[PDB]
Amino acid sequence: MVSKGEELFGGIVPILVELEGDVNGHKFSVSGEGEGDATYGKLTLKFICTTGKLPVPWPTLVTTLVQCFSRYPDHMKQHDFFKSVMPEGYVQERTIFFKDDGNYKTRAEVKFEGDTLVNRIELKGIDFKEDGNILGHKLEYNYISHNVYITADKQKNGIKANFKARHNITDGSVQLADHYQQNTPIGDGPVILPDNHYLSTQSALSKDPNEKRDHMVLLEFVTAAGI
Repeated sequence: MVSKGEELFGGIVPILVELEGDVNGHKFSVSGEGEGDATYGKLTLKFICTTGKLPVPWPTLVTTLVQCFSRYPDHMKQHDFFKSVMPEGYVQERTIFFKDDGNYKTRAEVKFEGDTLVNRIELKGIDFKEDGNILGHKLEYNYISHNVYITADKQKNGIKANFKARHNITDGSVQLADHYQQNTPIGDGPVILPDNHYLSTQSALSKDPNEKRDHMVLLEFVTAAGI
């Protein structure tokens, strides 16, 4: 049995991302486009800040800005919550705690609109230091790579995740971003609660040399593991 959910990701899927943000009263909007190929765990996206200069560093937004594109090994396909709820989708909520600084709280809906997988996000950041690493733009524009630890959340018919992102600071130090995540189904269909496992996640950040807007180009690979 391959499910409707799984079948929607058998080929290359167009992706749209729309984010509305407010961090310490700094409002901004981001739009993203590209495509995902779940067979290889592969995302290719370009994001634009449509309101001018982004007021936080681009690497702090990467995790917020579609885990339905992760590659689940065949022997782990019954543990893929993300595709099991498609096309109706899931709500994804996080709190992201920046060590010795503020926090993001995010709420997103991830679902199909026609053939296109959409991620609509609102982000609220509070308690940031004005000349801290985030509002002061002291984070390097590089890669990001860690494991995303997933566990079932039977009680809410969905899942939880936790992970630590460690952002390099321009002085050589590290800015920890401690993530707490919950995902729940939008619709009322079958409940696929996974065994404990993780997503091995990597992303390469780059710039389009022809682009004059504040922007980020992202190449991402994610593979499920641990079982």
